[PDB]
Amino acid sequence: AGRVVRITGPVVDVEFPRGSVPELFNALHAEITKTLTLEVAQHLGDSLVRCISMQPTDGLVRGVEVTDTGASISVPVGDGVKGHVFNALGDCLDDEHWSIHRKPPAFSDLEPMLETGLKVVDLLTPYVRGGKIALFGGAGVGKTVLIQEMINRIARNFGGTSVFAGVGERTREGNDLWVELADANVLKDTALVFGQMDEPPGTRMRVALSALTMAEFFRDEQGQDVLLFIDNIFRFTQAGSEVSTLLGRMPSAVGYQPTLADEMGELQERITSTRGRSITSMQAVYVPADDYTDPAPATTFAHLDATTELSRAVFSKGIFPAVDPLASSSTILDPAIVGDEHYRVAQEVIRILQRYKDLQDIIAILGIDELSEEDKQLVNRARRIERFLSQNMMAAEQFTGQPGSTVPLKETIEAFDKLTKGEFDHLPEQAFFLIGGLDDLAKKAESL
Amino acid sequence: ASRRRAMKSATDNADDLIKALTLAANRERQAQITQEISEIVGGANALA
Amino acid sequence: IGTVIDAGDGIAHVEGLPSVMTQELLEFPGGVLGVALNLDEHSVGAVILGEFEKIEEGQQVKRTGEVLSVPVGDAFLGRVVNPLGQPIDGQGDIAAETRRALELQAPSVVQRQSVSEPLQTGIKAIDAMTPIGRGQRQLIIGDRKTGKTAVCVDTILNQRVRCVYVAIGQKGTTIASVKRALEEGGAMEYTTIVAAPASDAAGFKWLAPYTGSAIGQHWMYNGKHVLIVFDDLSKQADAYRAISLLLRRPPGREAFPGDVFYLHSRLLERCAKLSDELGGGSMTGLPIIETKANDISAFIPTNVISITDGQCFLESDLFNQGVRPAINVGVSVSRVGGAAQIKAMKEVAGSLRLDLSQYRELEAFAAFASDLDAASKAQLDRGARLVELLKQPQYSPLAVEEQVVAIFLGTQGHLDSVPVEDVQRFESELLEHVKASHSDIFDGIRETKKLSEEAEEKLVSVINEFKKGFXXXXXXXXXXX
Amino acid sequence: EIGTVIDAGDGIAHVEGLPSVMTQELLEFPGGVLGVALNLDEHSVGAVILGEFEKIEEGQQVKRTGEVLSVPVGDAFLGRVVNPLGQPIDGQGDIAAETRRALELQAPSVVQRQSVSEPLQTGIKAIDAMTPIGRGQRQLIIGDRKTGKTAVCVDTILNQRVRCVYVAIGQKGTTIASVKRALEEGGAMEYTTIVAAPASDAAGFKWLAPYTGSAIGQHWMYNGKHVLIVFDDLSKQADAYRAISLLLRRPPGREAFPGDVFYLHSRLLERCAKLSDELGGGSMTGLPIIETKANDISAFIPTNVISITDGQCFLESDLFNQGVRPAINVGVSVSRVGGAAQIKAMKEVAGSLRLDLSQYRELEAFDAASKAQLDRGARLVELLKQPQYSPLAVEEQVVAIFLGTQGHLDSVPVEDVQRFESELLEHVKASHSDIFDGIRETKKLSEEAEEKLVSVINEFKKGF
Ligand SMILES: Nc1ncnc2c1ncn2[C@@H]1O[C@H](COP(=O)(O)OP(=O)(O)O)[C@@H](O)[C@H]1O
Ligand SMILES: Nc1ncnc2c1ncn2[C@@H]1O[C@H](COP(=O)(O)OP(=O)(O)O)[C@@H](O)[C@H]1O
Ligand SMILES: [Mg+2]
Ligand SMILES: [Mg+2]
Repeated sequence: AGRVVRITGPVVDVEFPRGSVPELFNALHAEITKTLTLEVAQHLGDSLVRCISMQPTDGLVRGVEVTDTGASISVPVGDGVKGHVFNALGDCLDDEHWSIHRKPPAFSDLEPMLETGLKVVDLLTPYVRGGKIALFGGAGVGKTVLIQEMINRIARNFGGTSVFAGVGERTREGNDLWVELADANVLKDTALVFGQMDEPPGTRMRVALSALTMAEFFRDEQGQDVLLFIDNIFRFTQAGSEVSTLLGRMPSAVGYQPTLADEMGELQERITSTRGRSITSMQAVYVPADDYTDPAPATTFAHLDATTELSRAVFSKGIFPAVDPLASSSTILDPAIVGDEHYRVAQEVIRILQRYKDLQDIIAILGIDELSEEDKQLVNRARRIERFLSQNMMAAEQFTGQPGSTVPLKETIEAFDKLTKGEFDHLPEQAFFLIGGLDDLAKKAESL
Repeated sequence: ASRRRAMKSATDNADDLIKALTLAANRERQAQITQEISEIVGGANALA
Repeated sequence: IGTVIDAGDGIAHVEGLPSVMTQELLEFPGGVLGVALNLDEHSVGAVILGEFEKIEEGQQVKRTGEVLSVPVGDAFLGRVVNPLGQPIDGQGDIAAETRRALELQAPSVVQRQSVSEPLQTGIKAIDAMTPIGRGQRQLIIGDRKTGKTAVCVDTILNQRVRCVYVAIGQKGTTIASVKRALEEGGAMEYTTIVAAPASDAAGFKWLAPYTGSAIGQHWMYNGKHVLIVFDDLSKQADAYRAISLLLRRPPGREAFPGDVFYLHSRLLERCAKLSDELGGGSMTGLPIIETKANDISAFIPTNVISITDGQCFLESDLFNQGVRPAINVGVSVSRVGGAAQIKAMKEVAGSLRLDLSQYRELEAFAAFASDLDAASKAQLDRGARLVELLKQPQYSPLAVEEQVVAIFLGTQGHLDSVPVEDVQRFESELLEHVKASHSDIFDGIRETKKLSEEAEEKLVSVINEFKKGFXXXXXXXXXXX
Repeated sequence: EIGTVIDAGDGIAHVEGLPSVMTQELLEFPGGVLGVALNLDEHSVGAVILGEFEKIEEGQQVKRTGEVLSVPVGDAFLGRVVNPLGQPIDGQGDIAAETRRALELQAPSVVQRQSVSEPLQTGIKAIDAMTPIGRGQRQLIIGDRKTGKTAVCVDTILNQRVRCVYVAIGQKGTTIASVKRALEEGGAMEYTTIVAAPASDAAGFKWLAPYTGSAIGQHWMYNGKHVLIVFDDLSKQADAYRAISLLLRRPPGREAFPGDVFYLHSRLLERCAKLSDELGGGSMTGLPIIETKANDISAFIPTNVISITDGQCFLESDLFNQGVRPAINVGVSVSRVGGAAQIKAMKEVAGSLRLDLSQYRELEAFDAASKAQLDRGARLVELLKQPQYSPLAVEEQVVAIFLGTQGHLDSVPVEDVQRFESELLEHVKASHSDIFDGIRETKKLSEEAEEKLVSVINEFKKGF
């Protein structure tokens, strides 16, 4: 047992008897005049322990008893976590417990393509097993619809579960997500962790660890490819800066914490593929001042494999998913990892779409007439390629009407091969709209 | 035909100019923040 | 009992008070109040909520045994009060037994419902493009003299929903002029005015938003709808910065404390739309932030932007150029969107945003007249006229049925024949005509919340007839071709 | 002697006792975690922790080792993966080596050096030709993320099949594993030591990682053997030192860095040198890396390292995306040693190669004479392009450059230059091995060999 000495915002100093001082990052409970969870930070001296509060420190008094758990903040793990809602501390918000803090595996021991089923992703921006994907999109474009899809597909096909982490989320959006998952009936194969903007910086710091720890057990023990959805990862780094200042650390470049790369490094490295199985992290990343040179987004980009840029222009056309094929990229798109054929087709598709985009300005004024015979055909193919990239989503039954379709890698490669060569020049533009396999193209072609 | 060429290059040059200034702006933006804070924290450490 | 050791700059260190609570109300011996923030090893750092001129070393301070609380009720409606809840207007005392704590936890994840109830500001630009729902948080951000307060006042006038205008770091004469504006419109009767002016200490400015929120929460939990306005959080942030620096808390970015984001977070989150189980009341927020040289990238703006559910960025260049309100369409967003719009507005202003996005892209070409094709020329002529409809005079909120008709006119291309400069007068005279003669069309939109095929054909005939009557101000007149 | 911890936090620890403790002495906490005594105060000892400090508390007992910061060295480290301290992470037994070296050691003096006149072949056409690297030289590899900085270093190590020392600082584990895997495939791991201080590790490890890798290399250097060290990268090691300094409450300067951030990189890189004949005549080549932000060479940390190193190889994003891989900007990139670090064969053929391509890029931006230069230049670019993990021998490079420069590819289309190069080398490898053998031995192209090549090319063109 200890006694509270000093309180200054979310920082609390506690006295303990000489040689019974709690270890660092250990959870300490204290009764409010509710139970407040404090986490140890520094050893001031004379058996004084400076701690960071995980909830508001309003109602505390000097001399109040503080109990030592003798371990870091524990959170629930297993199949019971699925279809539930938790906080950073690991308490049920819908009315074994392992520590959140742990080092990642050694790099020598870590094993050195994640088939989604979507044509646009697999071809142009293929995801990685144990890799880090970034979901760029405007306001109300199609982030949640896509995350629900990735849950649905990998849960159904591969059988692996998912874990969502609302790191400084809007509480309103959390309520919207809950109902969205409830209607789709994908709550059962999804775990939810929430540490919204309302809570102090202490929560937003550790909330990411709690959700990650749960995912790590699904990875290690169950032996399955688990999904980790983080929104937003920047807010962890932001929270890191907030606590850093109050702890009394001198700020670094652009007023960030000096241990920015370290804090991020410890989190991101845990999100990795082991020999047994992998964890695929679909992260959202804020870019302050639209400045990619800013330390926060600059450091994050080092950890990441893939990017998916959703554009409003493609959304306005009615192309779902509205992935920007040019802007979006993936590191693993090389002839070594994925073979020469895939690389050849992928780049050739990009070439056609790029030239189409260049001619938009000329077509806007003059039109198709002024273009050459070759360009006329390229524009025709480009438009058909744009519409073929559209696909039915399993999650989007309420939206579209028709059920979703999953397209293997071999089907994807062969399809775009035939399109580039110009074997489907006779078919209409409507035939390519919202279809999976090549059989469904030909079937819809006859009806029209 | 000559205007097309002339104004095309001008537009390409403008694109390049924007990129150079935008970097210079962000350089200054980050620097000004870093510089102000160091002076503020410097004064704080002076007392205690 | 405790004794003051140090005093100055609205701060006081107190000896004693061994079992004092955090954020507890203390009373100095002159009757001035204080707040125990920092409970140190051998002292208690207290911020003074009042004049500290007769607070000295040796003076005796006592405990109240209460965390900050403020009275609430229907009595506050049409009254002007300070953070503590004392009336300044001078219209008797506030008869209300019910009280609420300033610091209260916001509704949980389960204790909320999705926002699907429009809160009509009465401003065409906002309602159409960036709609605000009941329980939503919409930031109003921009430079000085861009029309931030004007939008909030016009919103309050259009509710003629309980209103709570919180003034932080404002000059007295401004708050008086705002009160005068509400009296003229006749919107003061359902409006509470919390005021923490510049003369007041930092403590008042720091508290001002929390007090205004607490007043609104009383209605929220009872199952009634509220609108709160913070004018502005920029000054409240500056006030907290002052307090923290005086208490010797370590500064961060822009000399602000670590929990400057946390300050705004707890405040804004309390604004929400409750579940059906808890009545189903709401509490809409309109926070304000004062940018410097249109710097959105700044620390405090970015903090509030990341909290709120969309932003309405006002620009100086647009305001001066004649676009009033000066809402930048591209940057401004509504996170709720169509959910906080009636079906009538959703249909007409569905592809208004798309047309104007194309217009701004084209705009460059407009100067070079008749050097383009036909399609682009029509878009420019259409776009230019749409801008004139979005323009709106100060202190003139329009009803939702009047807005839908005005937008329907422009979007369908009924103003294409009329000159651009005469669009504003055409709109005004048209609404007057429909108000008088064709009230059934307005009534239909009010009830059904949609524009019927009958109403469409009715409007077309009404427009055509009016065009013939309408005398064009500039040059000759033109009806149709 | 024994001491007790008074204060602890943020990877720093104040210790009571240890009265006769040395400066920069290795201390051992009671959990087995190590530390370094930096600040010896009046009534305390400021120590930086080289490990996790989660189970380091007030009252815990710390002991002296009686040794100033030092790491074991030898032949045992070859084909092993170790941390800064020198503990194996790969899990392939312990490191049997009695010989040790201090981390902080003075670099060779002015008199204890010899001018660099020994080529270190990277096996990359662009580098070897334009910006050559000699034994003892320091060549900076600088550019944005995903420009191919690491790739160049790995290809260099593969081409040595000279002892290699790949130092990884602030790297993800999976990357270091993939680098190790690449060395195993090529079969270059046997003569390669891998020092690894990944992102998870504390700032201390990142700060130390380069100094440990340098110390390992110095053992070979002083014995009169040649070494190549690779820092990947110093940008993160700088950031690590910034963190430490700010935690210790040292006053920040430009870009929130301490005053001795330049001094940090200076002592490290200078230790890389070419010793005199009196001291064996061993070498220790350096390939430091810096990560620029939006191709900002003007930034503080880049400018610091640029001013230290003996030339730079600036990689560009625009060039990389456009297809030029490696994406070395010819105009900006330089070699300070130059022709001295080139064999006579390469010196002759690639004497005015960098100048011609500098003129090409100028002309590209915008006659008969100018048209020919553009057609020539465009084809030269295709030769400079090189696939990943494919180092070419020096004799193969000189022939490929000789082909382009003299204008043997002018008749052939630009797109078919890459295949022409591959098939040509296969022909010469099979039939005319004597030409390659001549260049290997003599290190020069004879007038006979020139006329031989011309006839071989002409005959092949007909067949092609
Ligand atoms: N839509 C409008 N049309 C015409 N004038 C306006 C409009 N909105 C505001 N104004 C005028 O411009 C001024 C803007 O100042 P103010 O409301 O103080 O902006 P801020 O609150 O952002 O400083 C007001 O005094 C008002 O008279
Ligand atoms: N010579 C080359 N040719 C083609 N691609 C290359 C070459 N060198 C590197 N790359 C590509 O660049 C990517 C990143 O290389 P890397 O050396 O890790 O860059 P960085 O060091 O900037 O991260 C790899 O995925 C690889 O495919
Ligand atoms: Mg105002
Ligand atoms: Mg690299």
